[PDB]
Amino acid sequence: GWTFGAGAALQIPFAMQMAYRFNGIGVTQNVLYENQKLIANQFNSAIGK
Amino acid sequence: APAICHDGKAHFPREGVFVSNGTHWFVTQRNFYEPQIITTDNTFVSGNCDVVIGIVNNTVYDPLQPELDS
Ligand SMILES: *[C@@H]1O[C@H](CO)[C@@H](O)[C@H](O)[C@H]1NC(C)=O
Repeated sequence: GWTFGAGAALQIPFAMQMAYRFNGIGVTQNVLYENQKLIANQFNSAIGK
Repeated sequence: APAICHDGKAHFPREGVFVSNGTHWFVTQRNFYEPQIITTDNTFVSGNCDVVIGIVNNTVYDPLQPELDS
């Protein structure tokens, strides 16, 4: 995520990274955890598109 | 970890992330380390535990619990 752009890089689990984006657009973070599988399937299919 | 079970229901931190030093579990803001005691009024509930991945076991302390007997 943004830490390296800030400066010295910091590792973070990827799902945690996705959580804070949804925090950034106002949606509560529980949605990501409850529908991770659908989100992943859509992302891969979009790569196919 | 992403979340902690208390009793059937799940809990999520209002801001920051959950951290552990091996001894116990705490919550902190992401830009400056300053651990805090996990309380009721730092998290909120949504859904059930079976949905989420990576959840762990602990107990949430209620500040009102030791004083409700008064
Ligand atoms: C993290 O990856 C390892 C390797 O597969 C896995 O064993 C572990 O279960 C994963 N973490 C969680 C919380 O499942």
